[PDB]
Amino acid sequence: DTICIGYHANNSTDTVDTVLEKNVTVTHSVNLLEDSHNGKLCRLKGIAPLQLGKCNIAGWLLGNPECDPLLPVRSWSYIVETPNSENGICYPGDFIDYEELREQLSSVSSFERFEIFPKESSWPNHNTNGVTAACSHEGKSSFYRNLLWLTEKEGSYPKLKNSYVNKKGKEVLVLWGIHHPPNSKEQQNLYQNENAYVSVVTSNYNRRFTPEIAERPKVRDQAGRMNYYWTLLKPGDTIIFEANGNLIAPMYAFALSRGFGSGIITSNASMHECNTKCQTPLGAINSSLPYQNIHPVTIGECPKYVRSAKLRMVTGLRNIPS
Amino acid sequence: DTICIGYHANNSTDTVDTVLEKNVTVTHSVNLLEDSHNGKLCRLKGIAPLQLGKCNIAGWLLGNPECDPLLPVRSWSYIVETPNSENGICYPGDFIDYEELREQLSSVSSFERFEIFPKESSWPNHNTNGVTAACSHEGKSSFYRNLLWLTEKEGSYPKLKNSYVNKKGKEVLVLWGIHHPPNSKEQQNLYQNENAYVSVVTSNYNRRFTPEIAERPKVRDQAGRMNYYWTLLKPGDTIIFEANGNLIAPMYAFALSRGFGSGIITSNASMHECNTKCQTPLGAINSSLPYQNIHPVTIGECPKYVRSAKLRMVTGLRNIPS
Amino acid sequence: DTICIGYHANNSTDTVDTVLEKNVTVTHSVNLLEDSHNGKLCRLKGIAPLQLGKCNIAGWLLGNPECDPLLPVRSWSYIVETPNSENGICYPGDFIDYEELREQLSSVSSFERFEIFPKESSWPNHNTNGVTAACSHEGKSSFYRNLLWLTEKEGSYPKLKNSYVNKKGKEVLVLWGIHHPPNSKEQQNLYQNENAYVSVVTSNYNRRFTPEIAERPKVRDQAGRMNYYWTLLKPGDTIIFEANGNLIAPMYAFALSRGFGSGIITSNASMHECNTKCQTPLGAINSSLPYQNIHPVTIGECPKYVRSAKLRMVTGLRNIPS
Amino acid sequence: XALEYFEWLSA
Amino acid sequence: XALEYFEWLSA
Amino acid sequence: XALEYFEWLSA
Amino acid sequence: GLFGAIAGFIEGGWTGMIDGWYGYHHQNEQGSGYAADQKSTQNAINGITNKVNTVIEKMNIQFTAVGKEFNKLEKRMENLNKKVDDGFLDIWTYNAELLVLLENERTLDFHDSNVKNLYEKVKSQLKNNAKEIGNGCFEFYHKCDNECMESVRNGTYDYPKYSEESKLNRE
Amino acid sequence: GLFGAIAGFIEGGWTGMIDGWYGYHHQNEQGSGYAADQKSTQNAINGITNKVNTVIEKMNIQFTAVGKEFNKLEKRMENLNKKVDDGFLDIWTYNAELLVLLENERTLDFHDSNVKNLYEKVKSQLKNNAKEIGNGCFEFYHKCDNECMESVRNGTYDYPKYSEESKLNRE
Amino acid sequence: GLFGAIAGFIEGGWTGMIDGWYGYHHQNEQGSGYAADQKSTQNAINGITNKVNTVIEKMNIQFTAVGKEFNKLEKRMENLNKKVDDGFLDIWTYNAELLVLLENERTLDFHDSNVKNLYEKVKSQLKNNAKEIGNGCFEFYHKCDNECMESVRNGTYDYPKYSEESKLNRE
Ligand SMILES: *[C@@H]1O[C@H](CO)[C@@H](O[C@@H]2O[C@H](CO)[C@@H](O)[C@H](O)[C@H]2NC(C)=O)[C@H](O)[C@H]1NC(C)=O
Ligand SMILES: *[C@@H]1O[C@H](CO)[C@@H](O[C@@H]2O[C@H](CO)[C@@H](O)[C@H](O)[C@H]2NC(C)=O)[C@H](O)[C@H]1NC(C)=O
Ligand SMILES: *[C@@H]1O[C@H](CO)[C@@H](O[C@@H]2O[C@H](CO)[C@@H](O)[C@H](O)[C@H]2NC(C)=O)[C@H](O)[C@H]1NC(C)=O
Ligand SMILES: *[C@@H]1O[C@H](CO)[C@@H](O)[C@H](O)[C@H]1NC(C)=O
Ligand SMILES: *[C@@H]1O[C@H](CO)[C@@H](O)[C@H](O)[C@H]1NC(C)=O
Ligand SMILES: *[C@@H]1O[C@H](CO)[C@@H](O)[C@H](O)[C@H]1NC(C)=O
Ligand SMILES: *[C@@H]1O[C@H](CO)[C@@H](O)[C@H](O)[C@H]1NC(C)=O
Ligand SMILES: *[C@@H]1O[C@H](CO)[C@@H](O)[C@H](O)[C@H]1NC(C)=O
Ligand SMILES: *[C@@H]1O[C@H](CO)[C@@H](O)[C@H](O)[C@H]1NC(C)=O
Ligand SMILES: [Cl-]
Repeated sequence: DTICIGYHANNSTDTVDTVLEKNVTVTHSVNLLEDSHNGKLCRLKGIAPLQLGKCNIAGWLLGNPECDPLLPVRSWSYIVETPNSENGICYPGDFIDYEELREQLSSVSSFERFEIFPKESSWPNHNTNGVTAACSHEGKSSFYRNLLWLTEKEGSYPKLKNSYVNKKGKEVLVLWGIHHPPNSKEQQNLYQNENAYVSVVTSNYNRRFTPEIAERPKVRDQAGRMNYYWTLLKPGDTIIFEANGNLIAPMYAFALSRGFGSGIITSNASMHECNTKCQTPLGAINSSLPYQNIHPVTIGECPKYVRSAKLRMVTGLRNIPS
Repeated sequence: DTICIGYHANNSTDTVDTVLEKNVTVTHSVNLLEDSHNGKLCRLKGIAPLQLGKCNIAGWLLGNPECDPLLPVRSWSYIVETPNSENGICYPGDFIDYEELREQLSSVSSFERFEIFPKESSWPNHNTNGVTAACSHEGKSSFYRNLLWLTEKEGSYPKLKNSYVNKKGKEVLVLWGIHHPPNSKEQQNLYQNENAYVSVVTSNYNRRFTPEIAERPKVRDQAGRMNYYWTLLKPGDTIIFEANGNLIAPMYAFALSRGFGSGIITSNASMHECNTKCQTPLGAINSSLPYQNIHPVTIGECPKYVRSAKLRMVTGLRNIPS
Repeated sequence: DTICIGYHANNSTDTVDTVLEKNVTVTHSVNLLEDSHNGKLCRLKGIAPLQLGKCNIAGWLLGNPECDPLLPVRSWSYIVETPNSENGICYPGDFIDYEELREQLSSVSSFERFEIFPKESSWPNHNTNGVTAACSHEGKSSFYRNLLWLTEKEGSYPKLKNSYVNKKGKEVLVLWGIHHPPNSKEQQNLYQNENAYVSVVTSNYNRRFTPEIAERPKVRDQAGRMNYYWTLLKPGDTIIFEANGNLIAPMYAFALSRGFGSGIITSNASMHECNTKCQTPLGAINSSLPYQNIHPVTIGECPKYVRSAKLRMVTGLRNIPS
Repeated sequence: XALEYFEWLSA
Repeated sequence: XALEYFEWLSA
Repeated sequence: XALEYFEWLSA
Repeated sequence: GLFGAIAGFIEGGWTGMIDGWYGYHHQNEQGSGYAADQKSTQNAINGITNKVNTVIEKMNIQFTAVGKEFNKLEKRMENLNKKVDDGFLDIWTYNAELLVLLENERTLDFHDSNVKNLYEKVKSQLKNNAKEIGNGCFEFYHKCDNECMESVRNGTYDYPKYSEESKLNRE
Repeated sequence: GLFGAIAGFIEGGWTGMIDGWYGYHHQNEQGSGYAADQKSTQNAINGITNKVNTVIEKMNIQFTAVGKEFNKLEKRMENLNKKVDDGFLDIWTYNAELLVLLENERTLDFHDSNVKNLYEKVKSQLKNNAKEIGNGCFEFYHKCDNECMESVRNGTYDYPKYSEESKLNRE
Repeated sequence: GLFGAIAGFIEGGWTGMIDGWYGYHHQNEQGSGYAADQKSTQNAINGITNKVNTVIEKMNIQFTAVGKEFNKLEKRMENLNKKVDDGFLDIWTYNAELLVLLENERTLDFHDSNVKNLYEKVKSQLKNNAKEIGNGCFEFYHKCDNECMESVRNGTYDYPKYSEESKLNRE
């Protein structure tokens, strides 16, 4: 008569690493590293992303005519730029503090596009019909949907002064541009004053702009430039535009709401009818495990990104069926 | 006859956590996490803080009349701003590189306020009596104690040129401002030149200022602006002021000494007769334990801040009095 | 008859620390902390550093005459500035975005110095022979080897316009300066126009420069200033210079190649005939161990820097020869 | 989390 | 630091 | 890395 | 193992014990079979459940973390920002891989300890009424029926009750 | 525990032993009482003193660390600076909580080991002059007075001196 | 040690055993000498080799890392950049020193375990054909020549072959 003390074995082929020994086959184990994704862009906590299509941030804000227009009001959980954004700034020049604007838009949850300065009504005695071939649409020369190229009318450019009081109860994002012609002949033919200036003020913003005429190497077949500027007009505050030339005026502006947990990602994937708590540029992860090796960029509630190929904890025993 | 081997138990109710088991009662233990503070602002290694009262940094440097004046020389271990600093910049405008000045003042240990440009003596043929209602004091219109609003006198504003050679043997902090009127009428009525300019140079600093006239939305009932500028004049170096209008001149400046371990905190607490080696915005900690969960902001020799609610090391045994 | 079970001892005096006990003598051990260096500047993976001699970065780029000239083409693995760089900017003024240029040069692997604007040929009707005593060489007044002080000729300074198209197939680094005289008399005597301007453009760069006349405290016996500017002209792009005064013109520019793993260090050591995989400002390390306590600055494949004085792992046993 | 490797283990 | 839990422990 | 403390240890 | 049992003086495990980690196999006249010791199995599960949950609990949820952009004159800021992303990733990759190795070591040793503790718990119950025949088994110097085997398994073995019969067979 | 002693085959501890962590209780004709084994207690204190001090020593003093400010056009720099504060705090909260758990485990196991080492040190001194009556006690096959008990406690027990008398009572 | 052997009931080590970490010394009529147990030595080396290599492997190569410069109006950026350098250095100095302490503890305990496992492996082979004379030695109740000693060393000791002779000398 005999009794024996022993331990469990089974048919598991799980392996784990330890300090003293690699590749130990064990009976029961737990994986801590998520490495799978679904290849799709998904809703995040029920809210769809803002997909910019053929545009980048700059092209959507300025109103590039090549990009399909969006509904006047959008809400989103994160913004998706495509890697091959061909449509952005179409008239060459510099977007000032562009990178800080992106960072601001990373915490915006919603916009409402609205006509801040109605076209035929805000700049009397000035031409508003200017277009260019650098910003073409359906072959024809066109212009930014959100801005307006004000030019001379009947051989004069009178000094203008317009202003907007923000009663939207949310920050308003105002964008404008400043044109720089390549020679003083075109400066006269367009704004009739060689010593033009533009002035833009709010309670807290204060900047003045001067034409800088010089020949420049052609970009998109243009020897002049157009710089672009922006400010966030606080609720109740007033923005005043004053100029006697060279101003690319605001026509449409954005009332903005703030949010949490949003972001901008660049992604090759497509939107699908799916929902997730965690989004990467490659696809959505479910978020039960503590680590993930799929992407360092994440939106939402996500595991922590690590370079590991394997993170497996043993729970059972050294498996010896011999 | 018998002998037994055993172990200690006692009346301790200390609990600790381990990897395999939570909440184990043990006989002897050590706490590593300090969680208590005294609620007071204390001296730090024997040196009192600099409390700015109703002012913020900007209001103390410019000489805001609402804040009680300080002794002409102060030494401190850290600077305390109150959360509800109502007195700061009283005439609206922008303080240029304000944030970098704060960072500089975070390593200053001492100041000596001195008259760099005596009032009635440095700007002959100019009026120095200008005041404003935005900077009021006891109801009457007033002005910054450290600056001087130079205006036209007997219908002229002659070009001025003054300079100061630093023989203090320490960095001197010079502050000045530039006024921006809302219309060219007031520009003429105050400085008599529409094309005014201000020039400020040292060995290493070089900046020129131009009035920018435009109507602006009222702030503190003012449609114009006043920008504020500063530089650190090195020992032995000379600062030259040259202007024919619009200059808000320095009257008082600060000789500065450098120190170590100082900081700026925002705090609701009061100064008491106490001394500490570690200060937080909530109160002083003693600094024997390696971790603290009281505040992430610390001055002096402090434990390391952690989010933990409990860090208790067991030294004794699993306590089994049964 | 007896048999005994035992363990190894020997004559090793290695000590290690553990958690429960310090300074345990053991039989076999491994050192993980490299603390030795050879005191020399060495080649890195076969490639020699770029040693700037008596110059700093600023003095080599501007062509300071005191520094020995380099071969027209150099390739390097890292750049060495000496701590006591006496030769840098010799004509006083500000080097704009100097720190960003250093950062750019930290990933450059090679330069080719070339005459972008041949001296006697690019600025007709202007004098090119200007020199100064602040930039002396062998006692005589001299000037930057890479720039050219253009002055008035036969009592005029005609408007100039020159340009360079980059066919080098690599970024070209163009440097120029702008002179600021202390008084309008010298502004006239040198450039014959009090309202001078300089314009510099490429496809993507756009800046305009204006003389700012003011008396300044002498530096290196000069009451005026010279600011210095740069841009990286992309392959195929054109840089246009236009001015009617005050321009310190480019004569020589740098075609640049990018590389990996390079860096700038400040070092007191000398170049020797040696090769290493890891370089510090104190000397070369071999890189077998995981940690080093020699310097936090490293170039190449290096151990990780730690403050530890000792990192010794025990492999053998507690050594008890008693 | 639960290690329910056998049903008699509890939750 | 010292764990002086009993007086005969040393310091 | 190898701990070749004795020759019969293997590499 | 550190405690000598698993893969030690008990060379292998039992595919036949399907209801627990630690247990027994017996052989008497009424028959033979396996039975697991639930009290020690449930202790081990409780400990490893806590170990696994603590490993997950120390890892906070990772909230949104996306790149920034920089212009051509902000390289130093872009390299600092890259240094911060790489540095935190270096550290968390290291922390995760090391914590799992260290806990895997201790988890195997914890099992090995539990087996041996059970073996010694049985050995001290039987004393000289049985003999260690190696490999973690005991041979009884007396007849041990199912009720006797169950008394060993649940820790109530009656040493005097069989001491005489065992003394005789032991001789 | 890992070593089977504390809360194992020695079910509980002694409120009555007030002068040390590890010790003895004896019962003979002259009386009974507790006495602690100072040599093993002092070793344990020395080890745990070093453990605690090393935990404090690896944590450098935290010198001054205060916030910075940023203007409305420096959000990216403000978010980088926040990322650096949170990242270091994430890591140090994790390091501290984990180090204490891991050391608490090893500290309990270290005690459990010390008890068992003492038990086996006594068992090997007595050999067959006494019998293990479980629960960490021994019953002598001979008379053991205070001088005899003291010889067991300080490691000088004389096995031959009582071997005959023990053989007889053992029979 | 945690397992009681090294510096425990085996007070010291053998300068005389020069060919391994763990082994044997024997004394019979043909002579005396030392011989190391290669199977346990090679296991230990394999484990510690892996431990050391894993410690080196978790530490990635450190690629180029040099300072940046800042102008007089970029102090906040310079202090952030200094905070990042110090923070990562604080953490890696801490990680390195702690990992080595923790592994040094476990490495000594691992040896102590290996010695004891070997001792118990021998004890269970001999059973009552020999007697534990303390200090990790056994005295045979029979004659054990070189062939017999070699059978103990390589785990093939024949207990019945000497059981009679041992019973007699044991009496
Ligand atoms: C880790 O261990 C596993 C288990 O032994 C190894 O996988 C086995 O390898 C052998 C040899 O080719 C095969 O006969 C078995 O069928 C494999 N098992 C399974 C489940 O496929 C594996 O090769 C080991 N890896 C390393 C790197 O040591
Ligand atoms: C941790 O353990 C302690 C000690 O057992 C628990 O505190 C005891 O809880 C019981 C049940 O309410 C009371 O009867 C005792 O009086 C408590 N002890 C003391 C000193 O107050 C405690 O509840 C446990 N906590 C957790 C989360 O398990
Ligand atoms: C660490 O241990 C070593 C080894 O015991 C100590 O070095 C010995 O110190 C004694 C006392 O002075 C000398 O007699 C020996 O000759 C030393 N050994 C050697 C190899 O030099 C050392 O002092 C200890 N250090 C600490 C801080 O405890
Ligand atoms: C183990 O065996 C069972 C059959 O009882 C089977 O269902 C299961 O898939 C097997 N596991 C593996 C990993 O093959
Ligand atoms: C998505 O974008 C990447 C660029 O990172 C590209 O290499 C990849 O091929 C794209 N996917 C497909 C399916 O083309
Ligand atoms: C333990 O008992 C003592 C009385 O000897 C008492 O002084 C002490 O306060 C008690 N400890 C606790 C935690 O109650
Ligand atoms: C101190 O300031 C805080 C603001 O952070 C405020 O909420 C708190 O109420 C203040 N303390 C008192 C006593 O009012
Ligand atoms: C140990 O002894 C040997 C002689 O066999 C000698 O070669 C070696 O240097 C000694 N080691 C030390 C550390 O002294
Ligand atoms: C090298 O430079 C350092 C400055 O950090 C200086 O203190 C040191 O003396 C120099 N070396 C020599 C040999 O002078
Ligand atoms: Cl451990």
